Amino acid sequence: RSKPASENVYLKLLVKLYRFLARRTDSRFNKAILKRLFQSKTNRPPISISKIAALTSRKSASSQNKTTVVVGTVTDDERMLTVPKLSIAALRFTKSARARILKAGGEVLTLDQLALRAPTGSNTVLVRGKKHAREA
Amino acid sequence: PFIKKLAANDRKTRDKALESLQRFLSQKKKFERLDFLKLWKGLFYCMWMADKPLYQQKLSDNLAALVPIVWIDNRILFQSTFWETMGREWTGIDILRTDKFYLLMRRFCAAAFRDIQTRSKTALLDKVVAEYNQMWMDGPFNTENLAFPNGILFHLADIWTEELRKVYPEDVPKADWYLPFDSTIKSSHNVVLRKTLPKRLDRVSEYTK
Amino acid sequence: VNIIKKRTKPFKRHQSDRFKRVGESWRKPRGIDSCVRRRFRGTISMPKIGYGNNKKTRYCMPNGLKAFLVRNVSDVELLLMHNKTYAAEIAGNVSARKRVEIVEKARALGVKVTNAGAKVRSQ
Amino acid sequence: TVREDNGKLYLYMKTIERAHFPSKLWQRIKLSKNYAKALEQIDQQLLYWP
Amino acid sequence: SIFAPESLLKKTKAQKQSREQIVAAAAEKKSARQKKREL
Amino acid sequence: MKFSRDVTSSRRKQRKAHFGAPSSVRRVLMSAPLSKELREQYKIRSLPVRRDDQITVIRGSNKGREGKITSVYRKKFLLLIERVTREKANGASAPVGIDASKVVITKLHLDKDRKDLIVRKGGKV
Amino acid sequence: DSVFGSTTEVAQLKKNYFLPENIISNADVTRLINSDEIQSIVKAAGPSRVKR
RNA sequence: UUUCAAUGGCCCGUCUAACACGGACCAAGGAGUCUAGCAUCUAUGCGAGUGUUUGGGUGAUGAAAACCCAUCCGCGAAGGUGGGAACGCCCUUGUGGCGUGCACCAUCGA
RNA sequence: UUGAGAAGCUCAGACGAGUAGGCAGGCGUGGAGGUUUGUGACGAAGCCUUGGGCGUGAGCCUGGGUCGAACAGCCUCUAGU
Repeated sequence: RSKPASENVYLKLLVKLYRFLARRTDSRFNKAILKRLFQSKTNRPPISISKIAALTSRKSASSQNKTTVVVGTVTDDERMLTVPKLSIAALRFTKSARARILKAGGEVLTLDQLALRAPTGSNTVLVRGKKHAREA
Repeated sequence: PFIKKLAANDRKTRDKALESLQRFLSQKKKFERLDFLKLWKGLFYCMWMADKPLYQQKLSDNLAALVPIVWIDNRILFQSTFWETMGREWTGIDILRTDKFYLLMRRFCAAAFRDIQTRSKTALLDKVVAEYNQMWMDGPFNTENLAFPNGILFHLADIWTEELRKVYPEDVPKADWYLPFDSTIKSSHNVVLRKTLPKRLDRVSEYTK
Repeated sequence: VNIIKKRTKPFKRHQSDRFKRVGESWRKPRGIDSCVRRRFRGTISMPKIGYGNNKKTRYCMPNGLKAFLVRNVSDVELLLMHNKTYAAEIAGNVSARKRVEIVEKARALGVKVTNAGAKVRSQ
Repeated sequence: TVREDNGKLYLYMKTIERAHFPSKLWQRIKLSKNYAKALEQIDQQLLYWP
Repeated sequence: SIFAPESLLKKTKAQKQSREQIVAAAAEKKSARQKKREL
Repeated sequence: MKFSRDVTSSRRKQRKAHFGAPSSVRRVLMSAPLSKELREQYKIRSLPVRRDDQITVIRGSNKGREGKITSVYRKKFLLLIERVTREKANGASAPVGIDASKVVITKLHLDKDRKDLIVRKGGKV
Repeated sequence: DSVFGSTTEVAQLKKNYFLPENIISNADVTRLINSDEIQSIVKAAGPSRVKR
């Protein structure tokens, strides 16, 4: 895969940014952020606001100042009642996720604002979503 | 009633409203931060809309010398609201316009160093730098607000010692001139902002302690 | 760079010389019975990518300037900075008056008009 | 850009800060007849441009 | 007095590090490649 | 544009109702503009063409030839004026069809009918 | 502002309309690459079109 | 271009070596199209939701367009142990150590 | 040193038959929206040509003759292509 299958000309821009950041730096983060923007919509599955709040805040709850980063859509979970002070950076946020983070929490970022906050992608988590539909 | 004229589309109207702000701001009262955050959304656009390179580099000085017009109590409030409003919307610029919002930052960082020189003749500078340092500890160099971008502080390190020397040609005395940059590289969670900040800074340890 | 052609004789569809229903534009044969498809020696050749010409001296007239259809008086104006790599070919349906004004201006831009002489008898 | 207008060559320049004003978008400088003067007048107007 | 676009100020500083850090490995290469030509 | 659903804009319907109009419609389609000296004393932009009018020809190859209308030929949509006659080979003369839209009327053949049309349609005598 | 509303506020002349947002926060991608956030960390550059 | 010289050049398509079968020639016509259903892949919009167009409202400038939408309805609806993406701190520069370990896969929980 | 249509530019190697089949980029025809301050009675389309030009090719551009009212390039949509 060498060019996104889409025609979203606000996503030729991101690829024009992270395929510059892939080759002028030594991070395999940018060679993993770029290696996901090419993937089709069924290959970038959604991930909820509860699985993100569960991934960072568990075991020792190491959630100090790391920005969760998913190249997908940050959807919502409403069975989660209280939302922790999180910070995410995805392409799309659903309008019930972006209003359930800001209501008590931190920052919602596009991968633009990520590249001006962690240009080499340090102090981050690079999560995915579950690809498993269990039959489809 | 005043700000929405500062964002006019006519330089014969924008500037005509700027000199009357000199009357409006030298008042002897108390101003609340948001009132200086709404006024600083006009002088952003008073400088965002700036055509010529021989006007915007004159407009910056007219904005720089606006600080000594502020009353003594809220003079440090007025710069704190600027560094917030020059760090809240620094990503919205493009390269054809950052070149002119760097010099506004260069002047205001230098305009701070000028006012410490003015305030140093009233009371000892050791407390004046500290409360100025306090303004640096809740504006840019605060750690907990990760949203303050790097491009501000990288340019804030390069102009820190050079426009300390510019306002103090004879000799700048010892104070906590670099204490913002030491508490920043020590615990701030922007990894590059603690790694490459010393590589940009030109700190002078001969006179500081 | 001197212009060159890998071939000069165009390709000519098989048996388009005998029959008048079959036109001369090339059509690749589709049968494996064919002598031509299996590429028997003595039969005619075929268009392949081998006969592709130089990627820099392509589209060039034998002089060296590429062509450009100028169909009005503001289509030759773009050729102001490109007078040593383009020749202003006038389009065919342009009237014999609008033609005589492209020539008098392309001549100021030093641009070669290839067929300036049409419909224009000089005195 | 540089484009003639009735015998005398002009220089047209634009900026971001006049982009939303299509009437006043392009300013103008008239270039002198002396060819070495015109090159020295393009540079002094187009300084620090790429 | 037009000053400068201070973006170009910080390219002339990063090109005092680009020049120095490779012009240093020019004498240290030319002095190095006189050892191996003999060796 | 037209804003009525009871007028037709198709070339098919309009070009059929023209060429196959009856000989009462074929009268008001053959009208002539009045001269500038009559346009101000009758206050009428145009009159339908009668026989024995007093016209001048503005367009065509028969430019400026004045006359009177001999036979208003409603079928082939053309007037026939006096003494403007293309020759024939045999020796006889042929009449030249001048379109009724080209002529300019200089003196009406005023009658009781026309006056009762003139006095109501915007003007007087 | 009542037909389309805003990005976080409902358009008043439309039930359940919120204006969309962007996959890129700054609408201009060749002016982050040249910022001070990126060109401080990047590795030493190579040349342009290389010599033969 | 016409022709000459030298050298080569089994008539095309359908078939199953030759055949056979089609071919007098020229022109214009002439053959995987529309619709419903299902599935895959991709694109977009929204996202625990999603779908305006049966209708209603509206639309003076093709008013069968565009635009807005009530009440139903359809489809859907938190265990350790090993790896392992990435990212910190390292000091054997690296190597290696050290910590957090996504998807997916094993392992024992239910 | 300007070669940033980053869908561009540039450097170096290997490779090149191809059946059923699979994939990709393009050429052309009739209509539709947008565009060319588009071409046209000083001659549009067509047609003919022992004229010239381009493309590997489907094709296109053009000179001469003929002729007499319409027609095309570009980006999309559409098919009785």
